[PDB]
Amino acid sequence: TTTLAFRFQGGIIVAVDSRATAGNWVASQTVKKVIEINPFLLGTMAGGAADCQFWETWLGSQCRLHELREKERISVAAASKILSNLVYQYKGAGLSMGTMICGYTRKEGPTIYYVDSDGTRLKGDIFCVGSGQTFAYGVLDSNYKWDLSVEDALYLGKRSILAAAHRDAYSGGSVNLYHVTEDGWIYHGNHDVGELFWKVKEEEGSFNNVIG
Amino acid sequence: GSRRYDSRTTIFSPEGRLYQVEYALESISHAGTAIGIMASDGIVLAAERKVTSTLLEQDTSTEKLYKLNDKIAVAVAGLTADAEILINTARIHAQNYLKTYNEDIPVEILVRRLSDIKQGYTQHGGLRPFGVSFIYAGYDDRYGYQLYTSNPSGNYTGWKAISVGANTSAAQTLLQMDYKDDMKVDDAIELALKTLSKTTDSSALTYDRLEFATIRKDGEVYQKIFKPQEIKDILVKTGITKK
Amino acid sequence: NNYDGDTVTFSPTGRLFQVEYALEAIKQGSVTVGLRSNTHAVLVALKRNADELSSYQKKIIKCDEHMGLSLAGLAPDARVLSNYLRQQCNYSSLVFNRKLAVERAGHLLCDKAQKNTQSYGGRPYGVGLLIIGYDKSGAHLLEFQPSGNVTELYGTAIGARSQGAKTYLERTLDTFIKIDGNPDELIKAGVEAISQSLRDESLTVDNLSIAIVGKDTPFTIYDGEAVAKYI
Amino acid sequence: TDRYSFSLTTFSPSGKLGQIDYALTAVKQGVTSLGIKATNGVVIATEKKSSSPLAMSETLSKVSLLTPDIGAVYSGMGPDYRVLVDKSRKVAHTSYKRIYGEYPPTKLLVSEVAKIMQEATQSGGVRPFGVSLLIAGHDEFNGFSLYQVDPSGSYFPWKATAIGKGSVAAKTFLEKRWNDELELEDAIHIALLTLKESVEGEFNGDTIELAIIGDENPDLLGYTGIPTDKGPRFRKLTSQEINDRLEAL
Amino acid sequence: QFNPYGDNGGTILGIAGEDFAVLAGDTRNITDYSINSRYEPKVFDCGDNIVMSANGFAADGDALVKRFKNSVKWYHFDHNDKKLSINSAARNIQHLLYGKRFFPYYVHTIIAGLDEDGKGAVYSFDPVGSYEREQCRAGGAAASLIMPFLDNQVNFKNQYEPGTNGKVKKPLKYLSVEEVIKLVRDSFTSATERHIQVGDGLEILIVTKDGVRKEFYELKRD
Amino acid sequence: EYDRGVSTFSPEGRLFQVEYSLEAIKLGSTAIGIATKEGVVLGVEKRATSPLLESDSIEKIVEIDRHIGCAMSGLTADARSMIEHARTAAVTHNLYYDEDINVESLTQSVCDLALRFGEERLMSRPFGVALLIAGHDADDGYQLFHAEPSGTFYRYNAKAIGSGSEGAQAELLNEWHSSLTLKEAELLVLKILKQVMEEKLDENNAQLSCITKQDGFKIYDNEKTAELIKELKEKEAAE
Amino acid sequence: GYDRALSIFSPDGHIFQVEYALEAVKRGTCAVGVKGKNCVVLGCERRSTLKLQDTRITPSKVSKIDSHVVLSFSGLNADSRILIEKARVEAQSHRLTLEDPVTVEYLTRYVAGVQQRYTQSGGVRPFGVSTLIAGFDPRDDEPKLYQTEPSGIYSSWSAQTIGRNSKTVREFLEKNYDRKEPPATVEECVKLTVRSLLEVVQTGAKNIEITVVKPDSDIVALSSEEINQYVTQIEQEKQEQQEQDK
Amino acid sequence: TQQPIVTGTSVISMKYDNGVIIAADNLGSYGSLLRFNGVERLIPVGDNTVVGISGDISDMQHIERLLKDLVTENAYDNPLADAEEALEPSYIFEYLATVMYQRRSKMNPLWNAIIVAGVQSNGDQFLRYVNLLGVTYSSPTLATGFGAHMANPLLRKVVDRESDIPKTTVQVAEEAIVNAMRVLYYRDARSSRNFSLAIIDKNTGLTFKKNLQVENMKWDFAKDIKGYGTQKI
Ligand SMILES: C/C=C\NC(=O)[C@H]1NC(=O)[C@H](CC(N)=O)NC(=O)[C@@H](NC(=O)C(=O)[C@H](C)CC)Cc2ccc(O)c(c2)-c2cccc3c2NC(=O)[C@@]3(O)[C@@H]1O
Ligand SMILES: [Mg+2]
Ligand SMILES: [Mg+2]
Repeated sequence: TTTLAFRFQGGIIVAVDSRATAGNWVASQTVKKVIEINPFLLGTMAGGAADCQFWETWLGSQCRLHELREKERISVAAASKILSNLVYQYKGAGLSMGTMICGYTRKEGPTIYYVDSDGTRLKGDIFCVGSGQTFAYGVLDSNYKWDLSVEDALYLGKRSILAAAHRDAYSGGSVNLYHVTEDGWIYHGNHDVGELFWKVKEEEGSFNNVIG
Repeated sequence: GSRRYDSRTTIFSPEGRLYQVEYALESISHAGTAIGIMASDGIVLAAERKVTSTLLEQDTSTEKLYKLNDKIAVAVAGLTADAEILINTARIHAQNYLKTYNEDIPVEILVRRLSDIKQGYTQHGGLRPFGVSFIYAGYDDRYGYQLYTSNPSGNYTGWKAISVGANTSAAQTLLQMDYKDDMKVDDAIELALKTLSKTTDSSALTYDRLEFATIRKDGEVYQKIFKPQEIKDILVKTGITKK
Repeated sequence: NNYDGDTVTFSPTGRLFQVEYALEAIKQGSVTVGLRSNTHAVLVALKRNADELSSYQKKIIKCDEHMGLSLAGLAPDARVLSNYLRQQCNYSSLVFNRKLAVERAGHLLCDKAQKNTQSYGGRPYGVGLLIIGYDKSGAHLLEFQPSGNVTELYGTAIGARSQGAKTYLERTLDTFIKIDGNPDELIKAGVEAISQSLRDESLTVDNLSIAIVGKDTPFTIYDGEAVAKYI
Repeated sequence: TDRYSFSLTTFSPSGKLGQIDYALTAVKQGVTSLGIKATNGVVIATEKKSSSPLAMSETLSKVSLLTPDIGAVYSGMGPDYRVLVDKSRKVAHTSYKRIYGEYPPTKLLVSEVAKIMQEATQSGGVRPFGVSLLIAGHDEFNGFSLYQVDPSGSYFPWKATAIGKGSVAAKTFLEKRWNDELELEDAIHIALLTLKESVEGEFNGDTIELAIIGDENPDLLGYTGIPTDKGPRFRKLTSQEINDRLEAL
Repeated sequence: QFNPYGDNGGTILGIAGEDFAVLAGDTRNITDYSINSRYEPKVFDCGDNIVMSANGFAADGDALVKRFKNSVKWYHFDHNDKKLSINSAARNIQHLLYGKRFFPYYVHTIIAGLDEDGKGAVYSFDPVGSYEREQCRAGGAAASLIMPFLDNQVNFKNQYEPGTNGKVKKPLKYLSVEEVIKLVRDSFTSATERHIQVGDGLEILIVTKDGVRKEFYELKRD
Repeated sequence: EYDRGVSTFSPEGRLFQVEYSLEAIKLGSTAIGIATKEGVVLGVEKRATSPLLESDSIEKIVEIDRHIGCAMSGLTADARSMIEHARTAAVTHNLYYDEDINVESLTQSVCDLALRFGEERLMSRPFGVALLIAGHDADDGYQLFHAEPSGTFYRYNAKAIGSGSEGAQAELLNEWHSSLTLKEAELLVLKILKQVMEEKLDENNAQLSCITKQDGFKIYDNEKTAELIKELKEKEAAE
Repeated sequence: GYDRALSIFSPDGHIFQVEYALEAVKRGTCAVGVKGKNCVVLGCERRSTLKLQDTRITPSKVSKIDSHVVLSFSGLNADSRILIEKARVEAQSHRLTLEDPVTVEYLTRYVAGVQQRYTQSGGVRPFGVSTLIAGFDPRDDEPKLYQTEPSGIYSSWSAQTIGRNSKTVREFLEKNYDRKEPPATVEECVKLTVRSLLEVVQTGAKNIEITVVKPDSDIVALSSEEINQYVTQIEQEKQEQQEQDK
Repeated sequence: TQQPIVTGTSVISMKYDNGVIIAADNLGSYGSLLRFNGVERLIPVGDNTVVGISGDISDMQHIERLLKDLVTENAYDNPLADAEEALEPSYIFEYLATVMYQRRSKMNPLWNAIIVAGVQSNGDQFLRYVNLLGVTYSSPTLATGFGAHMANPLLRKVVDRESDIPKTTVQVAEEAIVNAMRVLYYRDARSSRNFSLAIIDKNTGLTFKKNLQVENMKWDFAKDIKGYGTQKI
């Protein structure tokens, strides 16, 4: 599993893989690791599959409850801290989840939080979580710029997920890409890693070690 | 079943008053008179023993003035046993604050705790309120010397000089007449003694019917509970009695 | 008089008054009739509307694929009791793979109501029930009163003007008890029984509800146009 | 279950607490019991009025031991006194001895029983105790002491007093006869005279109970070998001793 | 020393079609190297055109199936006899499984039916409730033996158009009910050939817009 | 006095506190709901006590969910817990079944709380407020329900509760038909509210809202309600 | 274990305990709140009975719940502390779980919910306190003023008074408070507050206690000298009006 | 129960044209010690159900008491306890299976393997299994312990499928059961020569045979076995 999210001038870019494995056996490659909490908040599913999916859907329910109670969109910090307090109440019980809650509000702007099963809640600009976090971190930290266009930032997230899927054995399947602006999130397609690899190799002049 | 026997202590009258609170205040009205006066350099508490007998051992008797803390004392008016229950709770709360913050408890915090206990007894539980009125005399480094008063209603207030128990109206009028903001602790002693001797339903004010306390002052306060001989001495000195 | 404040107080004549007040609450409810042959069991109920803009309060509840009941009186208490009966049928089917006997259901309802008719702070239930079922013994019809009295009958009726339907069933007992293997005839007999309890009203598709259970016939409810053939 | 969670003793519009005054009245209608404090001990005494001459009065003790140095007498309802003496005997250990390794002081044991009685006057579903207690004790730091505990939960230290039917007259006789230079035998004699004044029937060592908190009796300790551990001070006088001091008079 | 879990073997497979769904499973129930039964079905019809199987620990599987049937019963009771949509059933099963997150139902769950648009649908659940809708999914002992085969013959993976030199992939199509039945039987025969815990019999439940039907086929008993 | 049980049955077979809460509701403000095949409209009389009160803070129409709205009449403070429970039940059914809760199911779940009173599974008194729960679901389309503190709920094509309920109900009974449109329902609610209100109905002492399958539950801002009031005045002055 | 239903309905539809708590509020000292263009002012009457009180330690009528919101009350002082403590605890909890201080409406809603629960629970009497909660939402300069009633009803007000003689002060405000032109400067708002109190206080400025709230947590209580200066200006203007009429 | 003490060995059961047959040895083993004989492990419930319990004998007695209490409770307020509303084998099974799965889920199971065999009211043959894990399976042949390993092949040679049940006679099934008991006595160290056998026939009823013994044993060839390889005398 490889999940990444970074904020730039155009908003927030989120990019995840789709591979779920039980050891050496890939259980699935159609997994949706971006959980649409609500039309304005997204979550990344890295760690325990059921843990992340169930608790982020519960987070979405709690966000809807907050909006019904206060007649106002819940802040990214508020939802991230709700999830953090929940997982801290379940600390030591065996949950394993490293997720990023990403949102674009009027009060906070673009905001990304990293929440882990150990209770750590960290507001950040560039976050990569998963078995292949190192590869995406390398690619992003090398080619990151706040002045990136929406197109260039989307491509950078996709390419980082591609590098992770290539090198990491536990990351792969397909790339899910989301772009979050203040008006909400926009899905930018599911890209099969098998074909994306050849496309990027031919167009970019990269992956020269691989022969094709 | 038992609904037929419930007195419903925590209910409002049609006028918007707590029945049991008013009745406890009426009960305390028959109790002894306790007066606190806070001067610029100390605090004085003076109370009249309603229970009086020639065989009453007054040396070991303490029915009106109790020590909550080395910095805080209380004058009691009303049911002594309810007062002692609340005093035990107050001592425990003061020591808990001391253990928590390693600083002596401020007076208002303890007063508010006791008053909230009283209030809780007037809003839930269906139990009778404590028939006790407290005059707190305390010292802390924030507000200096402090005089507070609390009644069964759960309300607490701050005073320069205050009186609880019997004939509180005449005592308060006399205090307002003779009190001065600049007066010293000995002047407060004299004023309290004269107010007691002029508001007592008894024939005369004697040492057997009196309890006295002074919180005085180095960087240390002294809480002195007057002994019967000291009480007779201060009575014959202030001119109330002859020896 | 002075003995009607609680259900924990006995009148000098040995009467629990709150229970009688609940029974009176039932009497002022709508009319529902039940009748059964050897093969089927039918509940016919007349729903009542607040006005012409309101709906008709449902009077028949499905408890299990083999047992249901019609209510007369407080709908909340009826829902509570029907939910308890659903729970008991569910427990029987899950722990013993066994359809709950109608007689045992009546016993459970009786004890459940008695729990409320003897303790302080608890009010007796305010609804009468007519339970139809088909267990291994055959078709069964029970009448349950919040006094805790449950009685098995070939036919009965509760609510307003129920005595007319009851007398009709008494007269037509030997007739309807032999209507075996013909659902529509028993349905028409029940419709006639409930009509024997109408005064200034006429049965319409909107105010009539029917429920049928029996051999090879699960507890099914007919409302709206489904009852047009029986009017 | 106990649905009586509300208080049964409430304030009347007159300010009086009804059940407390009624229990005090029931105390006033009880058999007289007195206490007298001297310079070398305290004495408590009461009349042993029995229900039937067939009943054995020795099996019913109105003067009970609370701690080895603290005893108590009562006036009022016997069963209330029994339950209070049991509670006091247990609270002496639980709230002092088991914490400090020593027997509680007279003042603190009196305060604990007074707290019990105050809770009885304030808690839900309970009537105040229909007794008034005279507790005589001795501790090392406060010396000898005599306390009175009323149904309201209040307590007072007394040089000498009495409670019950002939309470007023007994108190008057004690006010006239007491002084701060009395020996234990003098206090016993004064108590016997006051009881003879307060009794109409027979007056002998078999119809009156009398105990003393005096010196230490090591013969009643039960073991020898620990010099620091001395005998108990509480001792109930035998019928023979009471009859001897009565024939002396 | 008491191990509250056990393995009963078995293999189940669910394939979703355009206007149908199919959930099949072997009828063999085993324990260690012995056979407990040759016909203990694990693919159950739960009503509302929803077939369910929970393969693995047979006790936990039966418990979960019973609880889901009870949930469907109470759903009909409480919500005006409303039909339970397959996605609603999947979410309810996720919650049922995650309820025992720390005492998991040692079973892989697969349900099949028709969605609200009338299309075939299959949902898969891990022991703790992670759920996903998929075209084809196999679970159990021979899962690792069947899932790749499906990828080659259901989703046409690694299959490119002949003569295009791998430029154009194979055009995906919706397999007929007969084709998915052929594929299921071949998968289960191969599993019986290469897996010792699969055999005896294969039971297929076919969910169409007309309801649920059954198809039984004998398998090798070795 | 307070010497009988709060769950006591009257000799006529009714609960005392339930009837008394119904009286309390009769002493409440007006709330009128009308359901049509295009949506359900809810209007309430704000009934401000003093001119210094900011009429915006009178929220007597609340949102249970995007597809379920609720208007209150009576002791509106008692309705806070009811609205909270309704919202929680809606979102919990969504979390459990990945679907919107049916309107009738929500109304039944709310009514289930009514008779949970007496002398910690009980409360002191029944609610002193009636509810008009409007909504839309795929099963029964657009629905309007009246929920009383008696645990009983009824589906009305049009229902008025509160002070002046009798006349408003009669007007609804005479003016409602199965082909009514949304704007017609808005104008009818406005007219009946203006008829029953002691004060002159404007956009500040009245509040409008609707529930549509498309846009959901929308509370009308004061400007749109004022324009509808002007339309109603033009319709009445020319009829 | 004490679950006696004290707040129950009457045959006419009333809950007499709530109405008696309202009467207890009526017996309390007068308090008023007024909205300016950039501030909110809370005024409160002090008991002119005894002059022996200690003004340094006696609890003031205006209490801070958070650095940006204050709450005044009329009614039983004992019941007010319970609400103030619960409100402060909930404000801190909302700061802890939301990383954003409470809005005035949210705190008002919490207090109203507490009061409504106390009007519908067994063995519990309703609060004999009616409160005015005033402040500014975080990162917002718009004034906020709300009122809570023992029945649990809460509502926003441009200006409102609760306590003894509240009808007179409310009439004064309804006459002298222009919604179109609210008191622009703080001085105008404090002057209007003192004028509202002077119609009932009658004794002097020592009874009137004033607190001012301005955005970004600018809460300050005016000293008795400043209040007396305001009262003196108002009395001089009153004499000028009486002499111009002539 | 976390560790069995006194244990009961195998239980065997099969179906035949008119009903079911179950059997079990009468041995209570205290580990490796053959401590108790004459311990009946077949519990009849009514006239249509027999429960064969293998495992911890204390839990077996607990289940005996539970079955007796279930009969007593079904007799309560049931005028039809003699007919339609009598305890069916399926009811008794489902109850025992629920109890076993609950005890497993509470981490304190009943260390037993239970086989419920009987005839329903409609004449159908009911044969099912449960264990300490709550696992339930039904087959024409069912056995516990060494039974499941050795008796199951022999019994399945008679009824490999359901279609073989109508063809199997009561004599064939009883002979197969006796042969399986003899084989277990041959190759089971915790077996007993004394056993009990129940036959539930939809026509004949419940036939319960106690004190049976394994007969016709072949031991003569043991005289020719000498040494372990090279020895001759
Ligand atoms: C999916 C996107 C990101 N998440 C993953 O990708 C991770 N989980 C999975 O794949 C599969 C899903 C599947 N259908 O296979 N989860 C299980 O199997 C379940 N295990 C079980 O039931 C068991 O205890 C049995 C032994 C298995 C039959 C759920 C579970 C339970 C406890 C855990 O501590 C984890 C998962 C866990 C946590 C952190 C990372 C990982 C985990 N588990 C791993 O296997 C992984 O390593 C993988 O990375
Ligand atoms: Mg095989
Ligand atoms: Mg084999």
